[PDB]
Amino acid sequence: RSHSSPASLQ
Amino acid sequence: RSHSSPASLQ
Amino acid sequence: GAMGSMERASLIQKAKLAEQAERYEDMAAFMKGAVEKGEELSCEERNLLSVAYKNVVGGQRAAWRVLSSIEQKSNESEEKGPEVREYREKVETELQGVCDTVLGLLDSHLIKEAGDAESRVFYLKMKGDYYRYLAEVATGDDKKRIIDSARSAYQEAMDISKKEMPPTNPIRLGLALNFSVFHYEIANSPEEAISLAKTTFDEAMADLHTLSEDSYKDSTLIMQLLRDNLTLWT
Amino acid sequence: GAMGSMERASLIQKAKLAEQAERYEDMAAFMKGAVEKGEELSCEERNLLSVAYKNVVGGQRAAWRVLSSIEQKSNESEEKGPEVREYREKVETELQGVCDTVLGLLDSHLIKEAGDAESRVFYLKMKGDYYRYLAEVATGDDKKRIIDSARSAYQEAMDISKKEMPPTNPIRLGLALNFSVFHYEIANSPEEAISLAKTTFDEAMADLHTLSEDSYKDSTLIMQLLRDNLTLWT
Ligand SMILES: O=C(Nc1ccccc1)OC[C@@]12CCCC[C@H]1NCCC2
Ligand SMILES: O=C(Nc1ccccc1)OC[C@@]12CCCC[C@H]1NCCC2
Ligand SMILES: [Mg+2]
Ligand SMILES: [Mg+2]
Ligand SMILES: [Mg+2]
Ligand SMILES: [Mg+2]
Ligand SMILES: [Mg+2]
Ligand SMILES: [Mg+2]
Repeated sequence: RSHSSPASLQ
Repeated sequence: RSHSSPASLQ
Repeated sequence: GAMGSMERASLIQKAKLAEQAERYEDMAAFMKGAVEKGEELSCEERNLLSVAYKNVVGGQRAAWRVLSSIEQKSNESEEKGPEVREYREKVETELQGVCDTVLGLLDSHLIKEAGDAESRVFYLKMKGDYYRYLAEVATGDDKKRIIDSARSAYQEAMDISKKEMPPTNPIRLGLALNFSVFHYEIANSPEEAISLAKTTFDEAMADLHTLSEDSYKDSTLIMQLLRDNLTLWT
Repeated sequence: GAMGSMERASLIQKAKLAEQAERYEDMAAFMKGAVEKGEELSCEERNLLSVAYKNVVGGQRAAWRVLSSIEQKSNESEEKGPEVREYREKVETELQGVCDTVLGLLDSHLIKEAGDAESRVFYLKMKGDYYRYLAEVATGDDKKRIIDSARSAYQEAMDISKKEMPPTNPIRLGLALNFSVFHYEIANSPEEAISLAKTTFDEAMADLHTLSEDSYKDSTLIMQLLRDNLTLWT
């Protein structure tokens, strides 16, 4: 698969 | 704490 | 909603406690309750909402992949009955229910009240993400429409982010990362995925010089994921 | 029970799938359904039952410890309201409910139908374990009775195991290990814990010579835990 974003974003 | 048994036992 | 009697601030406090305790189903229930109070969410609260549901759906996605793999192997040799399909379907239906819940919160009424770029992009990205998770398990006559719903949400978020946010903004970066994953994994568009990841990375690189040390750390963390995907994809 | 319409064999099959998918709440529900069919459980089925509930209660115990630590710190300095206590109580009540469910299955009617040493000791050990987990969170006027219920179940299991099983039997070893943990962590009897762990370990050592390679691996794995505890405790 592929890497997606972490849930928390600043 | 302390180590206890694994759930599966033969 | 079972959280109707709990104060908004108490729901937020308990969501943070649930996170510390790794009780993500509780965390999601508390954050759903907070959303249902009807007030807009702050940045920190939007992040709590996302952490909670991402962890819940993450466990379901991991389980679905295990079960789907077993099911596909069982069709390659001994007949084992309906149980693998049934249990994969059970997990799938629960996963779809969580995605529908998140999409429902976004539609009633988080997105329509979100006027600032940071909130609106965050929620439209989330909408794309939860349609993407639905697309991962979709197979019937609605799969194309689910894929297009993800694409449309991501595209609206992209259009706003490019106009309103610097290229290093972590929300903008995470959105572009996830839209690139959509292209590669869902839409059978690996070239689009690669091009988006490359352009996103290079435009962010060129804007790092404007950032403080702390912001630099936030942005480069997401940039590394773009690079990790480019390495997998090329 | 919501599993009343599912075949026993299908419940067992789905419990195994749930284990592979790390869906331990599902696994426990499937195994509860299997128990409620009223037939005795095989060795493999008893192990599935234990794995399922041990993982469920394990997540609850870990969460309870996190919350209890936060609660104790909040009483050492700013007042934060009732939320930490409330949420610790919520997790505690759920944990107690799981333990009560397991104890209910043992009492209705697994123990009373268990005639062979391997099954009866396994279930009495489980009874001790789930009373021990209740004792970990107990504070009121019933704590002493909960502790004594754990002790009584462990002692009955010990008495049978010493008469009916070799010292290397993994069930016997795991029981002695857990009873030693009860002594150290619950009953404020560290010397009893140390003595039990030492005698259990040495008597098992002396019986290893009777075992095949595979049985040796099973027994020495539990013996290593006895040793690990002795290192922590001395
Ligand atoms: O993480 C870092 N560096 C760093 C972070 C925090 C503190 C100190 C240094 O940048 C990662 C990336 C973008 C920026 C230049 C380096 C580059 N390397 C390939 C991937 C993207
Ligand atoms: O695990 C092993 N050895 C082993 C296992 C599997 C295959 C090969 C070797 O024994 C652990 C223990 C008991 C038996 C003698 C060694 C001793 N060492 C301290 C702890 C208890
Ligand atoms: Mg065959
Ligand atoms: Mg607004
Ligand atoms: Mg970041
Ligand atoms: Mg003060
Ligand atoms: Mg019998
Ligand atoms: Mg073993």
